[PDB]
Amino acid sequence: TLYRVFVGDHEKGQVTAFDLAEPDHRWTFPTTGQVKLYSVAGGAVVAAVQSDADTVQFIRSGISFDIEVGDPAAIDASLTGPRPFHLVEHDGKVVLNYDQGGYAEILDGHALAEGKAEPGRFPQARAHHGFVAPLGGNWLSTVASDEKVSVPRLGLQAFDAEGNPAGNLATCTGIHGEAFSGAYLAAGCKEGVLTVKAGANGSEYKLLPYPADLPQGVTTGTLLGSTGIQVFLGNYGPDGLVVIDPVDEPHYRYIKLPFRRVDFALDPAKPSTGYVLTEDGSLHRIDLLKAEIVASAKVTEPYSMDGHWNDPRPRIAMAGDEIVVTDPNAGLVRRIATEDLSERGTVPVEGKPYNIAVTGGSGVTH
Amino acid sequence: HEDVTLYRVFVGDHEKGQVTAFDLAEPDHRWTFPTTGQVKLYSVAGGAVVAAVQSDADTVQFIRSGISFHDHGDHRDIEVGDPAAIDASLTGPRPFHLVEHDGKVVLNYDQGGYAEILDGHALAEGKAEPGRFPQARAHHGFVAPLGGNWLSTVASDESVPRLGLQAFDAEGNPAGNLATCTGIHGEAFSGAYLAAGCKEGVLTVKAGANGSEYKLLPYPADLPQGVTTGTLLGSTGIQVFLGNYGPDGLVVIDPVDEPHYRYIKLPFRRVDFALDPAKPSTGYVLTEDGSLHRIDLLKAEIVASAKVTEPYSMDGHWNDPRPRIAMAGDEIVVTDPNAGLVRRIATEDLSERGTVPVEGKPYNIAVTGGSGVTH
Amino acid sequence: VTLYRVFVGDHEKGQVTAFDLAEPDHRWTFPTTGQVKLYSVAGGAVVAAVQSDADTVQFIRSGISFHDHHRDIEVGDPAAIDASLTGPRPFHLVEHDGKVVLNYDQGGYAEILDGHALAEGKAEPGRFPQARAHHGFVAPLGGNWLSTVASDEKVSVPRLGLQAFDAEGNPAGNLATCTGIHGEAFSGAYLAAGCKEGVLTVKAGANGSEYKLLPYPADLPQGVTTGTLLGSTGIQVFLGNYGPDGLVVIDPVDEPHYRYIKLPFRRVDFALDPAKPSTGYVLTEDGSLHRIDLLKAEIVASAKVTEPYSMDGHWNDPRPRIAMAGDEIVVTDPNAGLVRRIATEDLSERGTVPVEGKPYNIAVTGGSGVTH
Amino acid sequence: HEDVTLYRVFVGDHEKGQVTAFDLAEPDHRWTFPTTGQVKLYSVAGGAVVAAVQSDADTVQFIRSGISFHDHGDHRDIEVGDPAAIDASLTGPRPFHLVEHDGKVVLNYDQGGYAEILDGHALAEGKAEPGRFPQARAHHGFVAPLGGNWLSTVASDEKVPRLGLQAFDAEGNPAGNLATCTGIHGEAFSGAYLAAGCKEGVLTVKAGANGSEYKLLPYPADLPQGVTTGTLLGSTGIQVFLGNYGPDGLVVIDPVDEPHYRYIKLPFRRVDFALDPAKPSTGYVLTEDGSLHRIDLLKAEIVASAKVTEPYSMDGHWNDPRPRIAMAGDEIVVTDPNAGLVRRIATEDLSERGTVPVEGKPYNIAVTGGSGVTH
Ligand SMILES: [Zn+2]
Ligand SMILES: [Zn+2]
Ligand SMILES: [Zn+2]
Ligand SMILES: [Zn+2]
Ligand SMILES: [Zn+2]
Ligand SMILES: [Zn+2]
Ligand SMILES: [Zn+2]
Ligand SMILES: [Zn+2]
Repeated sequence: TLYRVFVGDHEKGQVTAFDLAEPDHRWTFPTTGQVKLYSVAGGAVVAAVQSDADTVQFIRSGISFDIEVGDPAAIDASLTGPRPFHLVEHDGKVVLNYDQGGYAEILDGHALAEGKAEPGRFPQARAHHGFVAPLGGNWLSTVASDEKVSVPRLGLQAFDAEGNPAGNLATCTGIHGEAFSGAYLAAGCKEGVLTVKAGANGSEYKLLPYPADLPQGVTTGTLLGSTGIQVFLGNYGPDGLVVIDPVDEPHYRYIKLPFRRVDFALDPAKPSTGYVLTEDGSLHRIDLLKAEIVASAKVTEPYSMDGHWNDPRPRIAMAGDEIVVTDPNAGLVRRIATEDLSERGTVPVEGKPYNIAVTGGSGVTH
Repeated sequence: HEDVTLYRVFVGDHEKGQVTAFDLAEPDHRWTFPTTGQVKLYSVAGGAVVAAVQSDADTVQFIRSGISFHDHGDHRDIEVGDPAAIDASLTGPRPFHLVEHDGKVVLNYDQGGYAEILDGHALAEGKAEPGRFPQARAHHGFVAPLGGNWLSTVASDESVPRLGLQAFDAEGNPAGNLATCTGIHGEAFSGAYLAAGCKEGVLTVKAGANGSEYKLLPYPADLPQGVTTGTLLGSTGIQVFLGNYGPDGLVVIDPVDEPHYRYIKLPFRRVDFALDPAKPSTGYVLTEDGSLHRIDLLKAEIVASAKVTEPYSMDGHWNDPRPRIAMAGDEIVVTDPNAGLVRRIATEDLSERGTVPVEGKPYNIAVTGGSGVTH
Repeated sequence: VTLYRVFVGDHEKGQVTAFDLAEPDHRWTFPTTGQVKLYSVAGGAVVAAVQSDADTVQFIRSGISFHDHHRDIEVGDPAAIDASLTGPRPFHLVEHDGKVVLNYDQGGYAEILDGHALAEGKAEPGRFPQARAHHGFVAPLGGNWLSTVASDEKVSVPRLGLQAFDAEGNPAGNLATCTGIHGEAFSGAYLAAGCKEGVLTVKAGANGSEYKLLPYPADLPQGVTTGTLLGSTGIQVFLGNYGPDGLVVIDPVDEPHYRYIKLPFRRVDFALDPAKPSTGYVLTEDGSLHRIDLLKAEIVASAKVTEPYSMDGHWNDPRPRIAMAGDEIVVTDPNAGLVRRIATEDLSERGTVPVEGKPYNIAVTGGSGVTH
Repeated sequence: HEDVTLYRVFVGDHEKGQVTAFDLAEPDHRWTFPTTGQVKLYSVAGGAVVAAVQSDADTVQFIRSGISFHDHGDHRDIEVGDPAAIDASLTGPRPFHLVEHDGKVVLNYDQGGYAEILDGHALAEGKAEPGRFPQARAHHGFVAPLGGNWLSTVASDEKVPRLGLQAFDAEGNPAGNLATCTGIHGEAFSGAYLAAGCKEGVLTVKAGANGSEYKLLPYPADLPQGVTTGTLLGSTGIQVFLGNYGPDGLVVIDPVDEPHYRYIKLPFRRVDFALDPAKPSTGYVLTEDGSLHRIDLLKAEIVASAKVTEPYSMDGHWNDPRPRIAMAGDEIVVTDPNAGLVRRIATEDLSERGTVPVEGKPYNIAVTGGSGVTH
């Protein structure tokens, strides 16, 4: 097996890649600005969205799945536009929201994997901080209000390729955050969590309103979907999580955090578990079956969640039986064992390592 | 539709039986309430009620804020009217420490051997008739609601020495064994925990399935010797306590994991402190040189300081006229008794945004209000 | 029980008089090789009597000891320690981190004693080597030994500054400039020392000694320096002289680092009040004692306690010396043959203690504790 | 007929009484001048003279530039020779702020209770003969020529608060009423206006037929509270001032039209700033992280940034060794005390075009010269 870690800097436009098992096998790729990294097209491509720099660039991992392995390589075709931000990949498509452009860009995943980045433009009625998700042959876009001044958002709506409605608007006030699991897309709302099921008889919309038992005045705005069981992990305020079952009641099981959340991830190698890093520097194992934190260990120094959302703070990603955690002030990436959260080693990375993504896995060569 | 923010500050005098209230952002909107004697002030019932404990004068009076928040509600409604006295007192021998939790306000009568229980919601609707909680003996203690029980301090048989803490029923019948906490003093809630200061360390109790779960956190041998934690604050945002440790120290207390204590050495002796609920990884401590310091609770260190008053030496009596601080959103309000004013300090950078004149020697302070929605 | 025991040296004879403050007829006399400068050491269990002119350092057991099990006090008669140190011109004494360190001005080394061993009656020193003999000091800090360092001028020895060493004199970092370095004290996290350029501060750091010079502000009187420092034990602040007729309250952390106090006459002696750490006391050459508010950096009360003792002439002429004993200041009065007791509360004279000779240097041991 | 450009930079040491001069484009053409103490440098008399005010050393000395320009109908001719000390010096108790206007150079003696008035032309021909302007009381102030009057700051009596600004004749006889400007500090000219910083806002004055015309620009309520403008630059292009507003803010101040204020939040605290006379509305500000930022004065925003020095925290005393900046045509020159150099930064793109080594810890800076004609 081969995991290749891709680490961004907090300030410089730079992506560092290294083989997890031999960090001396390393590469550097230049970018226009600060990167937020996404493993896409099955891990054959890393997308480096640079919101502040109106740019999106791509890097070949280049691990393709049998597994074929070569050195990573930049894709020179890039993308430019006004504040690309949220990236959604589903049904073989990568979709990029341009927050200050009022449109999204649709890329074919296979085409990216062969080094081509020629997008089709999806029009939106108004520019805003949104996303566009492929589902059931439609493009499900967030929809802003026409009310003037940060743009208020009304909900989610299915559209065709030309940006004409393919279904009615589903109310989801302030819609934010999205994930897929099983047959379901989920998105965070002021009223609860909106689910859409790609079903045999078409798309099924159902809002799951927040139960009265949940803390008041706070919402789910960030979602992860398990790849193994049909369940979502969402935040619920800065100091809580909800395990969300989209099918049966009760839809929500709340988990109280003792410090505020810095980042989290679900373990694709152990689909009934995830990890959450909190501002005291502790990484916690989440048992999705029990809906509780079941183990913790301090892995970084504290990083207060007070201040600005994009300040330098640790980011996490999964790589096999390890969690990789960037530590910007320490200039390094820490490797934590999923088995018992022991520290297996560190990897020096120059500068302030910030965002992170992982590609690869286990395969056959013959 | 407007988000409305409105903080109303309540200031007691060091000598006069007087509470001054004013709108923080509009200090000419102000009111004065007479009291029997020197007040110690507490915001209770979500800020709908200010309790004015007057220990030396054996009474507690209440003032309606009257800023109240109500859940419509996909959100929070704010209702604003003039403050107004509640005519109904509580009366007794030297009430002192006040505890609010699980919707109850509880007052300890140091010279009476009982505490009085008031319902928070009933106070906010203007009623102050308490239910009595009997104690085996009079002492300087407290009674805290927890897990359906009443956790009271307990005196010895011999200032009255105190043995520890114990869970009781409403009639004062024991609901569990005494938890040793010698000289028990100071208390606060954070996350799942009640904490109280002891001679041996800090006692924690959490509501458990078989009742309250007690655990003593012993003071490490590293800590300066001969001094203890006797005053505690609990964060409402994260699960952590801040206590003093001697006159010139603080401890950040983690109730869960080791290390339970992280010591912060203050450069001058402590006058007052407060935690910032709007920025829960931070607090503020005022020291006797007149400096206000921002506390990083996560790293347990002082991270910024500025001189905000003239010095107020900690030599002399604990109740001499000295500043008191309270939080009001993105400001700390600091009373300055000798100057006749309350100072407004920005939490962002510790700059002084302005001052508010208050007659006399403004002493104790409490804050009501916040942010909400109208219609 | 509270018990303060005063130790008074003579200006000429090698003699220390000890007496219980509350009953001065409970007294003892100890001979010494020569004129003493007295230091309360090992928490008050031991008095060190440095005799610079006589190449000797002798010790006297207090003997008041506190067994911080609140705190227990044990009281017995004071007693000489028979083991003494001898060497060329011992002078400045520093106590910190359980170590008492003596600088031999004409020996080019210092002697390190363990405070605990002294309190149990043993005086076996270790030798700290220096590059060159000079009037300096050696201070423990963060596992290192911060020694003053002389120049190679020829040949009073000019001094370059302060430098960290290990116990054998191997350098642990570069020398920090502090020209004519003189005076030292600890308060809070800081060591401070006086320089021509200002006051050098040093903190124990993760990677070793962390130096920071505070240069004298231009608003301060010119041509004069801080050469004598006291450090508070209850707050983090230093009191230094600044010239013969000024004081500076020194904040090692924030600006302003210096706050000047003009004295009405030149300074004879000063001390900080450990029982009231925001206050100190300064005696001026007119014979007045002044209370210093360290927080406000000002004199807040004055009273005449002795006849004048001009600061003209030699620095070691017979002059009053002061020390704290609970709620009193004790003031030697060499010409009157007395120790005067001054109440800190209101600076009135609570009494006198007649002593043989010309009482000069003074130190206080004891305090308050519990008995059973 | 030849267009010649030649800038001559003058740099003071932070410690030594020393001014270094060098031709910007050929730094090996350089000169050194001794002074009594630490200098603050001012280009005066069209750049023919550098004034070296030494506040701590109770001295002011002058250096002939000596690059001078001479009007020539269509254009200016440039005259170039070596610089040279002016032998006449001035002494007095703490000379500090210097104002030049209407051909007069005026120096405020902070601890003397007067200012000295010098004629620019006499200075340019090498004479330092001051005229006396008396003040009611010594203070940290300034005296500005305007409309035939002398506008002096005015202190209180007491025993120092400053009350405002007042117009006088040359004898110190009041020519108008006191204009309130509490704590008045900082001044600049732009167009018809003198401006000065106040606790209440920014005071502006224009020369009118009935004497000085005052109008205070009160700080808008939207601005951060409790902080002030105390340092002002006057634009030669649009008619606007650039002031600080707190340690980490700027305001573009329009004395004629609303909005009178446009606020700029700096990412770190301000070290120094300057306006670019080659452009109608561009300035430069150096912040404590070592970044130089280009300010668009009409949009009131930072439009470009680059790191130019190591960090120099604004913690500590204002007069500690820190970079200072000045304009030289299409470059900014930045002193770098720790690096021992002056850095040349291109205004077009903020790149480092070169450095010039200077002895010691280069601190304050002034620039003389420019573009002119030779025949
Ligand atoms: Zn195969
Ligand atoms: Zn977002
Ligand atoms: Zn509502
Ligand atoms: Zn109490
Ligand atoms: Zn005992
Ligand atoms: Zn000496
Ligand atoms: Zn010409
Ligand atoms: Zn000034």
